[PDB]
Amino acid sequence: VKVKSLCTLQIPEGVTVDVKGRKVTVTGKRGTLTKDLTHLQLDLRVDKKNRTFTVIRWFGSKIPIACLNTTKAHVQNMITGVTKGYRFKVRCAYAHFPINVSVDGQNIEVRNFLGEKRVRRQLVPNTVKVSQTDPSKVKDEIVFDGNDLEQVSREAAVLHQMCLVKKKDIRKFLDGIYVQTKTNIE
RNA sequence: UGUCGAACGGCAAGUGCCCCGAAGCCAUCGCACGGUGGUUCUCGGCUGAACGCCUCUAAGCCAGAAGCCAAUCCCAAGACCAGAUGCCCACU
Ligand SMILES: [K+]
Ligand SMILES: [K+]
Ligand SMILES: [Mg+2]
Ligand SMILES: [Mg+2]
Ligand SMILES: [Mg+2]
Ligand SMILES: [Mg+2]
Ligand SMILES: [Mg+2]
Ligand SMILES: [Mg+2]
Ligand SMILES: [Mg+2]
Ligand code: NA
Repeated sequence: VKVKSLCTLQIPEGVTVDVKGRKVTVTGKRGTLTKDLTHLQLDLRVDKKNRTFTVIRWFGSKIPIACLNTTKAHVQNMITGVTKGYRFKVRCAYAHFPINVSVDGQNIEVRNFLGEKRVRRQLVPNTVKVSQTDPSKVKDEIVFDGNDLEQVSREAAVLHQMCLVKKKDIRKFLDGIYVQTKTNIE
């Protein structure tokens, strides 16, 4: 067992990170995020004067140590979520039947996927903003916006997995909704 | 057919026999009704290290089968209900 293993992260000026009982609260501009990490059993420290976040595993083998970088990635993702945000742009790809997508409030409706009469409905949580790009700029583009990377990516994946092609050769029937670009709001 | 003399009324033939026949029982041979949510499988994914890259997995999440569990349905306190009540009596 390695006696001490640690990971370090620089904290920007406009964000504050608070740690208490393995519960991380990252609060910059544009909002605040909270991550429950009570399942990890690590030692989390924040030096506010030096703007550093440190996670330490004491007497760890490979399995406990591998969670150090995972915690660092999660805290980093929260930081860029509260500073710049997350924006996912997904595209509707079709061969013959156009994919008609309607976005009203927090509800997405997909019709005419491969000519099916069934309507595919999805309810986006209020923490993720959904919008449709005007067709003149980009054709068949849905944009998901939020501060939580996991919430934003889950919403895009949920939409993508709704329009799966069944009982067909997927190498030839490439119709679906795929996320094209992943960027930041600011 | 026999029989009380005939007619009437019947009666015998272990319901004489034939037709129709209510009530009741009864036929997918007739008619009525047969519903709601979760936990997971397999699998597909998200985030993501180990291993600066990568990766559904290692810690975390999402979606998810006629399986499984509960609701609904049937019996139901030896499941000993200090559940709620109506009248007496007992205690007071
Ligand atoms: K006879
Ligand atoms: K008859
Ligand atoms: Mg076929
Ligand atoms: Mg007779
Ligand atoms: Mg005689
Ligand atoms: Mg019957
Ligand atoms: Mg999986
Ligand atoms: Mg099931
Ligand atoms: Mg009872
Ligand atoms: Na990945």
